[PDB]
Amino acid sequence: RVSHEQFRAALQLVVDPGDPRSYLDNFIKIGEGSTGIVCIATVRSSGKLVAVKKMDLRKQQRRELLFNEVVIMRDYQHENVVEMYNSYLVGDELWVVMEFLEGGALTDIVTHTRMNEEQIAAVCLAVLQALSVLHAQGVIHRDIKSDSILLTHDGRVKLSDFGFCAQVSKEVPRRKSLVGTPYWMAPELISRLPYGPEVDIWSLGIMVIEMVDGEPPYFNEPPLKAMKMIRDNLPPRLKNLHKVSPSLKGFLDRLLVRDPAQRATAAELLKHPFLAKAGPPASIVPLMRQNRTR
Amino acid sequence: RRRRRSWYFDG
Repeated sequence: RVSHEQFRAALQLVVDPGDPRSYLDNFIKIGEGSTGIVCIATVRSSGKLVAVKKMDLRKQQRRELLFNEVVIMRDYQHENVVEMYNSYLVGDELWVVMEFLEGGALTDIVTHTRMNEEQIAAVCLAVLQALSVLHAQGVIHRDIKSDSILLTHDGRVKLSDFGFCAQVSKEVPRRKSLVGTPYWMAPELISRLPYGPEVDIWSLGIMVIEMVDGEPPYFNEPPLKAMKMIRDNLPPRLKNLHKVSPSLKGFLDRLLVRDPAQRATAAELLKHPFLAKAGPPASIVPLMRQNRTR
Repeated sequence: RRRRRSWYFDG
Protein backbone atom coordinates (compact mmCIF):
# COMPACT_ATOMS: atom_id res chain seq x y z
CA ARG A 1 0.00 0.00 0.00
CA VAL A 2 1.54 3.28 -1.15
CA SER A 3 2.07 6.09 1.34
CA HIS A 4 -0.33 9.03 1.71
CA GLU A 5 2.34 11.20 0.12
CA GLN A 6 2.59 8.97 -2.93
CA PHE A 7 -1.17 8.62 -3.27
CA ARG A 8 -1.66 12.41 -3.06
CA ALA A 9 1.11 12.97 -5.68
CA ALA A 10 -0.62 10.53 -8.07
CA LEU A 11 -3.97 12.22 -7.60
CA GLN A 12 -2.37 15.67 -8.00
CA LEU A 13 -1.35 14.80 -11.59
CA VAL A 14 -4.99 14.16 -12.63
CA VAL A 15 -6.84 17.01 -10.90
CA ASP A 16 -6.83 20.65 -12.04
CA PRO A 17 -4.13 22.78 -10.45
CA GLY A 18 -5.05 25.63 -8.08
CA ASP A 19 -7.34 26.53 -5.20
CA PRO A 20 -11.09 26.54 -6.09
CA ARG A 21 -11.82 29.03 -3.31
CA SER A 22 -10.39 31.53 -5.81
CA TYR A 23 -13.50 30.86 -8.01
CA LEU A 24 -16.28 29.61 -5.71
CA ASP A 25 -17.98 31.16 -2.74
CA ASN A 26 -21.16 30.98 -0.62
CA PHE A 27 -20.71 27.35 0.37
CA ILE A 28 -23.79 25.63 1.79
CA LYS A 29 -23.64 22.01 3.09
CA ILE A 30 -26.30 19.82 1.55
CA GLY A 31 -25.29 16.33 2.64
CA GLU A 32 -23.14 13.64 4.09
CA GLY A 33 -22.01 11.52 1.09
CA SER A 34 -20.44 8.11 0.39
CA THR A 35 -16.80 9.19 0.88
CA GLY A 36 -17.27 12.79 2.23
CA ILE A 37 -19.55 15.83 2.31
CA VAL A 38 -21.46 17.59 -0.48
CA CYS A 39 -22.05 21.33 -0.70
CA ILE A 40 -23.46 23.77 -3.17
CA ALA A 41 -21.46 26.89 -4.07
CA THR A 42 -21.86 29.81 -6.44
CA VAL A 43 -19.29 30.40 -9.17
CA ARG A 44 -18.07 33.95 -8.61
CA SER A 45 -18.33 35.20 -12.19
CA SER A 46 -21.81 33.89 -13.15
CA GLY A 47 -23.66 33.43 -9.85
CA LYS A 48 -24.48 29.92 -11.09
CA LEU A 49 -24.76 27.11 -8.55
CA VAL A 50 -22.49 24.08 -8.68
CA ALA A 51 -22.25 21.04 -6.40
CA VAL A 52 -18.90 20.38 -4.71
CA LYS A 53 -17.99 17.05 -3.15
CA LYS A 54 -15.20 17.16 -0.58
CA MET A 55 -13.32 13.99 0.41
CA ASP A 56 -10.52 13.69 2.93
CA LEU A 57 -7.66 11.63 1.51
CA ARG A 58 -6.69 10.38 4.97
CA LYS A 59 -10.12 9.07 5.95
CA GLN A 60 -10.79 6.67 3.05
CA GLN A 61 -10.83 2.84 3.39
CA ARG A 62 -10.00 2.56 -0.32
CA ARG A 63 -8.22 5.71 -1.50
CA GLU A 64 -7.99 4.36 -5.05
CA LEU A 65 -11.70 5.09 -5.28
CA LEU A 66 -10.96 8.83 -5.23
CA PHE A 67 -8.67 8.38 -8.20
CA ASN A 68 -11.28 6.23 -10.00
CA GLU A 69 -14.04 8.80 -9.55
CA VAL A 70 -11.92 11.59 -11.00
CA VAL A 71 -10.57 9.64 -13.94
CA ILE A 72 -13.98 8.11 -14.89
CA MET A 73 -15.65 11.50 -14.60
CA ARG A 74 -12.92 13.02 -16.77
CA ASP A 75 -12.82 10.30 -19.44
CA TYR A 76 -16.25 8.63 -19.79
CA GLN A 77 -18.84 11.34 -20.36
CA HIS A 78 -22.44 10.54 -21.32
CA GLU A 79 -25.74 12.52 -21.71
CA ASN A 80 -27.16 10.51 -18.81
CA VAL A 81 -24.14 10.86 -16.50
CA VAL A 82 -23.57 13.80 -14.19
CA GLU A 83 -20.91 16.17 -15.50
CA MET A 84 -17.72 16.95 -13.54
CA TYR A 85 -16.55 20.51 -14.39
CA ASN A 86 -13.25 20.44 -12.42
CA SER A 87 -11.41 18.78 -9.53
CA TYR A 88 -8.86 20.13 -7.10
CA LEU A 89 -6.70 19.24 -4.14
CA VAL A 90 -7.15 21.66 -1.23
CA GLY A 91 -4.70 20.45 1.44
CA ASP A 92 -5.58 16.79 2.10
CA GLU A 93 -9.00 17.11 0.55
CA LEU A 94 -10.12 16.23 -2.92
CA TRP A 95 -12.79 18.65 -4.20
CA VAL A 96 -14.88 17.56 -7.20
CA VAL A 97 -16.93 20.36 -8.78
CA MET A 98 -20.09 18.94 -10.43
CA GLU A 99 -23.09 20.35 -12.23
CA PHE A 100 -25.96 21.18 -9.87
CA LEU A 101 -29.09 19.21 -10.83
CA GLU A 102 -32.25 21.06 -9.81
CA GLY A 103 -34.51 17.98 -9.83
CA GLY A 104 -32.75 16.35 -6.87
CA ALA A 105 -32.43 12.58 -6.31
CA LEU A 106 -34.81 9.82 -7.32
CA THR A 107 -34.99 8.76 -3.63
CA ASP A 108 -37.05 11.84 -2.88
CA ILE A 109 -39.64 10.76 -5.45
CA VAL A 110 -39.88 7.02 -4.54
CA THR A 111 -40.30 7.84 -0.78
CA HIS A 112 -42.96 10.60 -1.28
CA THR A 113 -45.10 9.53 -4.25
CA ARG A 114 -45.96 6.64 -6.63
CA MET A 115 -44.49 6.48 -10.13
CA ASN A 116 -46.44 5.01 -13.02
CA GLU A 117 -44.90 2.44 -15.44
CA GLU A 118 -44.19 5.00 -18.16
CA GLN A 119 -42.14 6.97 -15.63
CA ILE A 120 -40.42 3.84 -14.37
CA ALA A 121 -39.56 2.87 -17.96
CA ALA A 122 -38.17 6.35 -18.68
CA VAL A 123 -35.81 6.14 -15.65
CA CYS A 124 -34.73 2.56 -16.54
CA LEU A 125 -34.10 3.43 -20.18
CA ALA A 126 -31.89 6.36 -19.26
CA VAL A 127 -29.89 4.40 -16.64
CA LEU A 128 -29.48 1.51 -19.09
CA GLN A 129 -28.23 3.82 -21.87
CA ALA A 130 -25.50 5.12 -19.50
CA LEU A 131 -24.66 1.64 -18.21
CA SER A 132 -24.37 0.13 -21.70
CA VAL A 133 -21.72 2.71 -22.61
CA LEU A 134 -19.89 2.48 -19.28
CA HIS A 135 -19.98 -1.33 -19.14
CA ALA A 136 -18.60 -1.54 -22.73
CA GLN A 137 -15.48 0.29 -21.39
CA GLY A 138 -15.20 -1.95 -18.33
CA VAL A 139 -16.50 0.66 -15.90
CA ILE A 140 -18.62 -0.72 -13.01
CA HIS A 141 -20.58 1.79 -10.93
CA ARG A 142 -21.08 -0.51 -7.96
CA ASP A 143 -23.58 1.73 -6.14
CA ILE A 144 -26.76 1.83 -8.19
CA LYS A 145 -29.78 2.87 -6.07
CA SER A 146 -32.28 5.75 -6.29
CA ASP A 147 -29.94 8.00 -4.27
CA SER A 148 -27.39 7.87 -7.18
CA ILE A 149 -29.98 8.98 -9.77
CA LEU A 150 -30.23 12.75 -10.11
CA LEU A 151 -32.75 14.70 -12.21
CA THR A 152 -32.46 17.92 -14.24
CA HIS A 153 -35.06 20.65 -13.94
CA ASP A 154 -36.77 19.26 -17.08
CA GLY A 155 -36.83 15.67 -15.93
CA ARG A 156 -33.71 14.11 -17.47
CA VAL A 157 -31.87 11.29 -15.65
CA LYS A 158 -28.26 11.65 -14.65
CA LEU A 159 -26.42 8.71 -13.08
CA SER A 160 -24.28 10.19 -10.29
CA ASP A 161 -22.12 9.25 -7.29
CA PHE A 162 -19.22 7.33 -8.90
CA GLY A 163 -17.35 7.33 -5.56
CA PHE A 164 -17.40 3.54 -5.48
CA CYS A 165 -16.71 2.79 -9.17
CA ALA A 166 -14.12 0.46 -10.66
CA GLN A 167 -12.75 -0.40 -14.07
CA VAL A 168 -11.99 -3.90 -15.31
CA SER A 169 -9.64 -4.71 -18.20
CA LYS A 170 -8.45 -7.64 -20.32
CA GLU A 171 -5.60 -7.98 -17.80
CA VAL A 172 -7.78 -7.76 -14.65
CA PRO A 173 -11.30 -8.62 -15.85
CA ARG A 174 -13.03 -8.98 -12.44
CA ARG A 175 -13.12 -7.31 -9.02
CA LYS A 176 -13.48 -9.10 -5.69
CA SER A 177 -14.15 -6.17 -3.34
CA LEU A 178 -17.19 -6.12 -1.08
CA VAL A 179 -18.50 -2.62 -1.68
CA GLY A 180 -21.87 -0.95 -2.22
CA THR A 181 -25.00 -0.42 -0.20
CA PRO A 182 -26.17 -3.60 1.61
CA TYR A 183 -29.81 -3.84 0.40
CA TRP A 184 -28.82 -3.18 -3.24
CA MET A 185 -25.82 -5.49 -3.45
CA ALA A 186 -25.60 -8.32 -5.99
CA PRO A 187 -25.43 -11.86 -4.53
CA GLU A 188 -22.05 -12.61 -6.22
CA LEU A 189 -20.56 -9.44 -4.72
CA ILE A 190 -21.86 -10.19 -1.19
CA SER A 191 -20.41 -13.71 -1.65
CA ARG A 192 -16.96 -12.09 -2.31
CA LEU A 193 -16.62 -13.80 -5.67
CA PRO A 194 -14.94 -12.37 -8.78
CA TYR A 195 -17.53 -10.10 -10.35
CA GLY A 196 -18.01 -7.64 -13.19
CA PRO A 197 -20.51 -5.13 -14.65
CA GLU A 198 -23.38 -7.58 -14.00
CA VAL A 199 -23.52 -6.38 -10.37
CA ASP A 200 -24.97 -3.07 -11.59
CA ILE A 201 -27.88 -4.89 -13.31
CA TRP A 202 -28.91 -6.61 -10.06
CA SER A 203 -28.66 -3.29 -8.23
CA LEU A 204 -30.88 -1.69 -10.93
CA GLY A 205 -33.48 -4.45 -10.27
CA ILE A 206 -33.51 -3.52 -6.62
CA MET A 207 -34.02 0.10 -7.72
CA VAL A 208 -37.02 -1.07 -9.78
CA ILE A 209 -38.41 -2.54 -6.53
CA GLU A 210 -37.83 0.86 -4.94
CA MET A 211 -39.80 2.52 -7.76
CA VAL A 212 -42.73 0.10 -7.33
CA ASP A 213 -42.66 -0.46 -3.53
CA GLY A 214 -40.92 2.66 -2.11
CA GLU A 215 -38.09 0.75 -0.44
CA PRO A 216 -35.70 -2.10 -1.27
CA PRO A 217 -36.30 -5.61 0.03
CA TYR A 218 -35.43 -6.43 3.68
CA PHE A 219 -34.93 -2.72 4.50
CA ASN A 220 -35.88 -3.25 8.19
CA GLU A 221 -33.21 -5.90 8.81
CA PRO A 222 -29.68 -5.21 10.05
CA PRO A 223 -27.47 -4.87 6.94
CA LEU A 224 -25.47 -8.11 7.36
CA LYS A 225 -28.80 -10.03 7.76
CA ALA A 226 -30.28 -8.53 4.61
CA MET A 227 -27.09 -9.40 2.74
CA LYS A 228 -27.40 -13.04 3.95
CA MET A 229 -30.98 -13.22 2.56
CA ILE A 230 -30.04 -11.74 -0.82
CA ARG A 231 -27.15 -14.21 -0.96
CA ASP A 232 -29.06 -17.31 0.07
CA ASN A 233 -32.66 -16.85 -0.92
CA LEU A 234 -34.74 -16.76 -4.06
CA PRO A 235 -34.75 -13.33 -5.65
CA PRO A 236 -36.83 -10.76 -3.80
CA ARG A 237 -40.44 -10.30 -4.82
CA LEU A 238 -42.42 -7.08 -5.37
CA LYS A 239 -44.69 -6.40 -2.34
CA ASN A 240 -46.94 -4.59 -4.80
CA LEU A 241 -46.68 -7.42 -7.39
CA HIS A 242 -50.45 -7.20 -7.83
CA LYS A 243 -50.13 -3.66 -9.23
CA VAL A 244 -47.63 -4.41 -12.06
CA SER A 245 -47.93 -5.23 -15.80
CA PRO A 246 -46.67 -8.44 -17.45
CA SER A 247 -44.07 -6.33 -19.31
CA LEU A 248 -42.64 -4.88 -16.07
CA LYS A 249 -42.59 -8.29 -14.28
CA GLY A 250 -40.91 -9.83 -17.34
CA PHE A 251 -38.35 -7.05 -17.37
CA LEU A 252 -37.57 -7.29 -13.65
CA ASP A 253 -37.19 -11.07 -14.02
CA ARG A 254 -34.21 -10.46 -16.35
CA LEU A 255 -32.44 -8.18 -13.78
CA LEU A 256 -33.01 -10.11 -10.49
CA VAL A 257 -31.25 -13.28 -11.63
CA ARG A 258 -28.95 -14.82 -9.04
CA ASP A 259 -26.41 -16.38 -11.45
CA PRO A 260 -24.64 -13.40 -13.04
CA ALA A 261 -23.90 -15.47 -16.14
CA GLN A 262 -27.70 -15.79 -16.75
CA ARG A 263 -28.53 -12.17 -15.87
CA ALA A 264 -29.35 -9.82 -18.75
CA THR A 265 -26.79 -7.26 -19.82
CA ALA A 266 -27.52 -3.57 -20.22
CA ALA A 267 -27.25 -3.94 -24.02
CA GLU A 268 -29.84 -6.74 -24.02
CA LEU A 269 -32.16 -4.85 -21.72
CA LEU A 270 -32.20 -1.77 -24.03
CA LYS A 271 -34.25 -3.90 -26.44
CA HIS A 272 -36.77 -5.18 -23.80
CA PRO A 273 -40.28 -4.07 -24.80
CA PHE A 274 -41.03 -2.77 -21.27
CA LEU A 275 -38.88 0.19 -22.25
CA ALA A 276 -41.24 1.02 -25.18
CA LYS A 277 -43.47 2.43 -22.44
CA ALA A 278 -40.99 5.19 -21.56
CA GLY A 279 -42.49 8.66 -21.36
CA PRO A 280 -40.50 11.79 -22.26
CA PRO A 281 -38.73 14.02 -19.67
CA ALA A 282 -41.96 16.06 -19.33
CA SER A 283 -43.49 12.94 -17.71
CA ILE A 284 -41.00 12.96 -14.76
CA VAL A 285 -41.27 16.70 -13.98
CA PRO A 286 -44.57 16.49 -12.08
CA LEU A 287 -43.10 13.93 -9.62
CA MET A 288 -40.35 16.31 -8.47
CA ARG A 289 -40.67 17.99 -5.04
CA GLN A 290 -40.86 21.48 -6.53
CA ASN A 291 -43.94 20.49 -8.52
CA ARG A 292 -45.65 18.13 -6.04
CA THR A 293 -48.92 18.91 -4.25
CA ARG A 294 -50.07 17.42 -0.92
CA ARG B 1 -31.73 -0.83 9.85
CA ARG B 2 -32.96 1.35 6.94
CA ARG B 3 -29.56 2.89 6.39
CA ARG B 4 -28.76 3.98 2.87
CA ARG B 5 -25.03 4.58 3.29
CA SER B 6 -22.55 3.12 0.84
CA TRP B 7 -19.81 1.06 2.54
CA TYR B 8 -16.45 -0.56 1.77
CA PHE B 9 -16.39 -3.89 3.70
CA ASP B 10 -13.30 -5.66 2.27
CA GLY B 11 -10.90 -5.90 -0.66
